[PDB]
Amino acid sequence: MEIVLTQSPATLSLSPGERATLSCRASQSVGGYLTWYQHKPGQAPRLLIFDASIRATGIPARFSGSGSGTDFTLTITRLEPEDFAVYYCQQRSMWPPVTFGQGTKLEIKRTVAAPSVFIFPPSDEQLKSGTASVVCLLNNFYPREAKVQWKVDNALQSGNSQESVTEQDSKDSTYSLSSTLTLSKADYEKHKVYACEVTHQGLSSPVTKSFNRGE
Amino acid sequence: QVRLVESGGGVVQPGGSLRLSCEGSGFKFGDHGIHWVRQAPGEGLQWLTVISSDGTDERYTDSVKGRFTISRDNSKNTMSLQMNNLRPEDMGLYYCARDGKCGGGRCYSGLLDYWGQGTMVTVSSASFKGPSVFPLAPSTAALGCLVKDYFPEPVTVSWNSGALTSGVHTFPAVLQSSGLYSLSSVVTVPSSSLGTQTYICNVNHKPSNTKVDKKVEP
Amino acid sequence: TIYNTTLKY
Repeated sequence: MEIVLTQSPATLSLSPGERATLSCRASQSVGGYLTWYQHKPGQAPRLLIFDASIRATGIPARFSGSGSGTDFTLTITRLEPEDFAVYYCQQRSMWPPVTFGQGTKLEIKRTVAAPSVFIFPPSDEQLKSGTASVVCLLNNFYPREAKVQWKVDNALQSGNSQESVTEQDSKDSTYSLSSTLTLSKADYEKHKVYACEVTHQGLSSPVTKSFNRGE
Repeated sequence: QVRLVESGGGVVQPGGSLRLSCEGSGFKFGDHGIHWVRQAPGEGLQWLTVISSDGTDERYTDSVKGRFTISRDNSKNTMSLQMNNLRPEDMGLYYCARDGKCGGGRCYSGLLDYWGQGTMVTVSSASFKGPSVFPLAPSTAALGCLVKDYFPEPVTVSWNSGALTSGVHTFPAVLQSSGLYSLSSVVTVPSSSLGTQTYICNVNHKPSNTKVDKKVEP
Repeated sequence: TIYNTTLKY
């Protein structure tokens, strides 16, 4: 009908020098018409392996493709930093539509590093506009999974904040996170204690950074 | 030297329209069919359409037939894509991709041997707006600029006109309920120097022709 | 270099 491709795992976290093993499952035989692409952020996707097992031009030997029918494997033996990207499988056996896998992300495994946490209050300059933004910053941590809980006069906030995470650091392999809680000026001036509570593997217990409005 | 370049992306409103182009070079354009593949923000890749080498055959995915029409002009190393009735579903980054040379007859290989970088299609109901830049005041210390309420992407941030690069983290923007973007750029510096050393974030929102320079202090 | 055909018209 259209071949659904399934990739596993969704995220793969390894260390440079290790062997990576990636899989792509078709819903129905694609025979040997299976291609693998490498994709880096904001770079053009690149052909690696075609027909399940053929190395394209320029592609180094550490990249290996194997499989037949419905189960396929992409192997990379001595992982280097530039092999950390997103890998997609693709099928050309039964088309249209050409179909792709959802992608497997290969990420750098690093030792656990706990975040530095900072809280920033809204600027007066922002207050005159009738809105208040409070920022909580999480610097240089690993792993990526982090949790930020906003607390205003001990009331847990939900749905009034947004989060963004950085791409894995090219030198450090760590992540950083910015979280913004926004409130009306009126609500902000009506409350007193503002808190950012952080949970992470590298911390024995949750870190809370807070300020009291006025001060 | 084999290159493919996309153009024509921009911002439109839902129901709006667009014409995209892909430009090949380094090869006999007419020897290969060309594909379009799209990537929606935070999503994987999806195939959209292809046109044949000769320009006689075209295929489209279910989702866009009736809306998009692909064509080419081999005389000019060029193909285009007319996008009508743009939805939110269509938002994303669009790559033109070469169909690998099927030896042949009237063929398509289905193999995408060369891809371009992509051109961006944004679908929104929001109006262009320059950002409001707020200080994230130091209180080693961290400080920053909150770049808020702009449309659209992107915004470029630098510190001290580019002389300050170390310990700088400029975060991906978040799309607010309003339809506007908001982002954070921070830097870690020494407590000693807060007294003297000026730290200014320089913001350039090119789509709105808006430039802000913000000095951040305790 | 030239790939196998998978679709025709």
